[PDB]
Amino acid sequence: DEDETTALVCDNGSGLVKAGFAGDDAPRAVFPSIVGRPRHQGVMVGMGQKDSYVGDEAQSKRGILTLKYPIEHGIITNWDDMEKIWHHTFYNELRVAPEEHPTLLTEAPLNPKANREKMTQIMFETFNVPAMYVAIQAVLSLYASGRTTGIVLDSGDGVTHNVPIYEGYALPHAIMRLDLAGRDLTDYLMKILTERGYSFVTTAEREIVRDIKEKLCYVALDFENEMATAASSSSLEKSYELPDGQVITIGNERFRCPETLFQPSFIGMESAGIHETTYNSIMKCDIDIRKDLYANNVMSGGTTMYPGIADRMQKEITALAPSTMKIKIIAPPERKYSVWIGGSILASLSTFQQMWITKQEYDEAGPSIVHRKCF
Amino acid sequence: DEDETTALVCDNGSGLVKAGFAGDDAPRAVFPSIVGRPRHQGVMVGMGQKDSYVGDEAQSKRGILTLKYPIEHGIITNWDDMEKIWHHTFYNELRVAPEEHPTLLTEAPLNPKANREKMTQIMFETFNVPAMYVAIQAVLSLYASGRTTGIVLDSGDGVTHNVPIYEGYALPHAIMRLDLAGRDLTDYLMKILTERGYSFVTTAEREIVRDIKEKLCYVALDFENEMATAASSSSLEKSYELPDGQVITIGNERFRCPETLFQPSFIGMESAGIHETTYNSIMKCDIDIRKDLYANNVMSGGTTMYPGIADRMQKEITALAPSTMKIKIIAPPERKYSVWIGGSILASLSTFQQMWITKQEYDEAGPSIVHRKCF
Amino acid sequence: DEDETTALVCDNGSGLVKAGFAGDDAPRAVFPSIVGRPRHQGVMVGMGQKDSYVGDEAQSKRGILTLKYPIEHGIITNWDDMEKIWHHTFYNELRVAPEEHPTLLTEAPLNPKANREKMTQIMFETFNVPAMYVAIQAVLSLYASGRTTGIVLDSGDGVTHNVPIYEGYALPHAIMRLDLAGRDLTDYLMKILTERGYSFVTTAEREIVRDIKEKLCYVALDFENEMATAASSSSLEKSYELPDGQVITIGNERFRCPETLFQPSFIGMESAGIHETTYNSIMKCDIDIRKDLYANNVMSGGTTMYPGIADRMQKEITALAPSTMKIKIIAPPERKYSVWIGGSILASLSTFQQMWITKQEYDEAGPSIVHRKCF
Amino acid sequence: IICDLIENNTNGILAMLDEECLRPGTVTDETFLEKLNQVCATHQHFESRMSKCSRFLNDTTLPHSCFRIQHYA
Ligand SMILES: Nc1ncnc2c1ncn2[C@@H]1O[C@H](COP(=O)(O)OP(=O)(O)O)[C@@H](O)[C@H]1O
Ligand SMILES: Nc1ncnc2c1ncn2[C@@H]1O[C@H](COP(=O)(O)OP(=O)(O)O)[C@@H](O)[C@H]1O
Ligand SMILES: Nc1ncnc2c1ncn2[C@@H]1O[C@H](COP(=O)(O)OP(=O)(O)O)[C@@H](O)[C@H]1O
Ligand SMILES: [Mg+2]
Ligand SMILES: [Mg+2]
Ligand SMILES: [Mg+2]
Repeated sequence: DEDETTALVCDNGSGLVKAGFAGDDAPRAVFPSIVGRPRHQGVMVGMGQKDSYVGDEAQSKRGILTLKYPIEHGIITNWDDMEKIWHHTFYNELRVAPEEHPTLLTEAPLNPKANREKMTQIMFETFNVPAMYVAIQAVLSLYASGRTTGIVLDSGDGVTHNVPIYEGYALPHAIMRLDLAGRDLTDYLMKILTERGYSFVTTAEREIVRDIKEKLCYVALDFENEMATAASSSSLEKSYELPDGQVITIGNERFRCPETLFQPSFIGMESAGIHETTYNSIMKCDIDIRKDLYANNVMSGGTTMYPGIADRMQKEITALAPSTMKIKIIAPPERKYSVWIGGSILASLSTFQQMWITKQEYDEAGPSIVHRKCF
Repeated sequence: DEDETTALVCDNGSGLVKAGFAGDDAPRAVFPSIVGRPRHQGVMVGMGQKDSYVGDEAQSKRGILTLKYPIEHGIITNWDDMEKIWHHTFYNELRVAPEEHPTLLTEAPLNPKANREKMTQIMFETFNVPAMYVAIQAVLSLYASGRTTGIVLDSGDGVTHNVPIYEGYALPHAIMRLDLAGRDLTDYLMKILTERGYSFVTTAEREIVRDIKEKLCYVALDFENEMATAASSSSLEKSYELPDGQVITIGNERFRCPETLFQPSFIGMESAGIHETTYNSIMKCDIDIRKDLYANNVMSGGTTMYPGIADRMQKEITALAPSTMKIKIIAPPERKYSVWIGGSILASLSTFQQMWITKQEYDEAGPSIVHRKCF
Repeated sequence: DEDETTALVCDNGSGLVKAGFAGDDAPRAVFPSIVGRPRHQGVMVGMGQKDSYVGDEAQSKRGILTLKYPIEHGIITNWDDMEKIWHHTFYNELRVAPEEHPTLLTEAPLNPKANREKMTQIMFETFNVPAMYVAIQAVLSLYASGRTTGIVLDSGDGVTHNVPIYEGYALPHAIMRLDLAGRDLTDYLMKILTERGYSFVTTAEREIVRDIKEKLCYVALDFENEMATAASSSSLEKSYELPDGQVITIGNERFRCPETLFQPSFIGMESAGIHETTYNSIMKCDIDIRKDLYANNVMSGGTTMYPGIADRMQKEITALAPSTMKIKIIAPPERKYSVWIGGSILASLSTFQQMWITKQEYDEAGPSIVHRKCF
Repeated sequence: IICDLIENNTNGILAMLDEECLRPGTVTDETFLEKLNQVCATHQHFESRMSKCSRFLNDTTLPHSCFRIQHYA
């Protein structure tokens, strides 16, 4: 429980549930958003086997489970599994009663309507929270950024999206949503590791490839110069010990894995890339905003924890932007939590406390109340 | 506030509010007469966003505002917005109490009656000034001109008008009013910049085009010789860096923009032009006045700050006037403020102090008191 | 080829190339202005794959292409791609030699100068036409309207524009250009279909959303009454079968998609709307013209093929116009081709045959010859 | 009434200054005084010159960059 009735912030973005109380600088519960179910028979009698394992426990027991992410591309697809994720979030990891704490859910912009409606329905009807508020995730990243002016991208596990904001005013006609993120980079890394000779196809082995992506991948500045550098010798080739076995040795896959985030034609996705959707999100704004966006380009979320993504980002945008502009890629080491941290700052505001969606008016109006009071 | 109860002069002509105290050589407050209102949602909580921004602050925040001039062609059209302009004029820019200072408002000749009546109503009823006086703007330009004999044009942002005066006596049958001024030249410059390839349609981009007009435009002496000169080569072509972006390069638009002021058929306005309304304003006077008008042709207001407008003016009028006349175009560098400066000189006169319209007689007679005591 | 040397009319406005011979009541070639290029590897050997597919063939093969409109907002942006569009127009669809037929190109008013200059350069230098003539598109809509007096809007795929004409005389100071048209309505429909739950982001899926816009959208008369009507029940909700798959079911998006054309704040464009730019285009004319404009308000082009746009148009303009005026919205079922049809009528005039811009004088003067002889 | 004006968690002056120390962006003293001019205007005992409901606007004895609180003294 909690000594106070301080509001909860539950960032459940697409692939890593992180949650805690308001006023904290870091979430108290960080666990992957997986639901593992056993696919083999239980032969030992009276052990204490469960029906489904949730989160970090499913990450431990993954050798005898199948792992299902209940949320994909920022869209919740298994509502009973996501109910297990939230039940594990409040009752097991936080160990708190949700009937006493307001909750601040995060979504992605340009999401389905039934996502936020049914998420509101499960928050009020199943868990009985006193008040809730669903907010756009990159706006919250700009809260923890300490700025009221800037264009933001977060790049979670399922969705990257640019939200440009000038002087506190949202520019919703210029919000870009690109469904290319860390889970797609994990699948592409599974493909190119299959190219080298290491066949990972199991969902547990998919988590192994995710760990390879987190530990060994980095963003190149010039993809052909690093590509010919890896083609020259074994200078950048790095080895990784697999869980419970042998050692693999990966080469150019270190930078071919996140280059898909800049060149989405690698995974076959016709789009402009993360730098060009950032630049197009700047150019779809009004003109006298634009330099303040270039000086406050905020890259403060998830997947963008690669080494050298800020230099590549400033190189590509500075190549796209006109001269005599100051392009500043704000990329703090507070990333991968700053969408949550700005959730804590937004929940800790005094004037925000009228903007909560409570009971009684949800109970007056129904699940469309978010489309009244959320952005 | 002010150490004295010295009278205020508030020249609010059509597009640039400039105001100050009497006895000053220059106005203490110069800001554009705009009211900007936000057209986008406020997504940052607790920032300090306002309902409407006035003047220079609206000029700064113009990327997320819409800009509305409350006064057009010298006629006030939004009285609540103009009340915001005056409230910002006395209380924010000057930081003074209007209940202790007489005010000297300026209008254009041949104006609507409800303009000066309702302006009198807002001065006495809303702001509670002790005394006011509304005066014709070009007469005030002849005060700062240092002459009691001359024909005056000012060319503000909404109205140009000739007032011929001989030996202190107004000639009101010969007052010309032409509704062609700097805002129309801004719109025509938006059209011909659209002709070159630069599309400005936003009100903020309209202010950008106004800055292009102020910084790069000039009046040609022979429009066909400068026209064929620009058609010959790139000699007069000048480049301008846009706010927050790229560099444009404009050519003949430098002199096609103010030539509309001499040839009003460019914007489709059937009239004689500024030189021919000046000459017709001279010829509608009595005959033994006329040479003293030609020797004291005063061009001492707003829009006429173009380079080479005095040479074009003396060329056209000298072409229209008969020979053996001395045509002298009085065009000081004290322009764009001389209508205010003569407001200060008129307010600083000792014998003028009976001509103020005070309380008690406004309170006796009502808002028609200006039509008793103003010209 | 053709039995005669009858002049060609090639209306290539912004998003749908339609062309034919003069004297016809309908264009012989109608195809979308797209250039599709393959983004995947050709794995079948000796099939007959091309480098780029143009128009209707690119509309068929769009599942393995990327689609690029070479002209956007009435401005040609890819001249080599537009050269493919014209080459496909004369040689593939019409199957004719352009060296024997005069051509009548259409542009939008207030266009870039290098558009008509370089379009003239490609017509004479690449295709070697004997004579050409570039004309303003809404003027041509007034030719097929059968009137010499009226204000016209066409609303193509990239630009809507009002041209008021009285007794055959153009009023070019009152021409309105608004860059809000069917491609912007397609993008906004992609956004609000993303709101419902259907994610279209591919350029082929953009063409699917364009087909949804053409088949299911209509203009509401009162947006709040139809909005609350769709909020009341499922009365106006209509379903659409996607290409090669499932059935979607769209509701209020049917009238929120074209309401952006009346309220441009939906796509974030600060403007007055199509009814208020029509009314302002009327009010910027001379006074004794205005009723003849109201009785001959012509709405005879592209995007305005929505159901109920004439009733909404007459409602809004009749609300804006003073009483005792006869507001008549001329909206024939000959729309979407009447800009071409008046191209045929203008090319079929006898006295027009001196107004063609031929060789030898283009060859005397260069590409500025249109700025001599076109409007 | 006075204590509430400072104590209140949603419009009290300590809650507004706690918010101003928390809320992102340009945080000056001027923006805090403008926030107090926004969220304490319709209070009886708050007194500032640039308040929106001000009957102390023409009170020349109130300098800008200052405000008054109607304490019992
Ligand atoms: N160190 C890292 N480097 C690369 N990728 C990472 C790293 N850490 C996280 N990721 C990826 O980012 C995803 C989580 O993103 P996050 O922003 O936490 O999303 P959420 O909105 O669910 O809070 C992870 O699932 C993983 O794919
Ligand atoms: N240096 C300049 N060159 C050309 N035009 C100018 C210049 N400065 C100002 N202007 C035009 O003149 C207008 C200012 O006129 P002004 O006399 O100040 O108006 P008002 O009658 O409101 O005082 C501006 O709107 C601008 O368009
Ligand atoms: N029946 C319809 N309903 C709604 N929109 C339509 C309809 N038919 C065409 N449109 C829109 O109009 C556009 C075609 O306009 P058109 O005037 O042919 O363009 P262009 O100016 O390139 O010739 C299409 O892109 C489509 O979006
Ligand atoms: Mg998250
Ligand atoms: Mg003036
Ligand atoms: Mg066309």
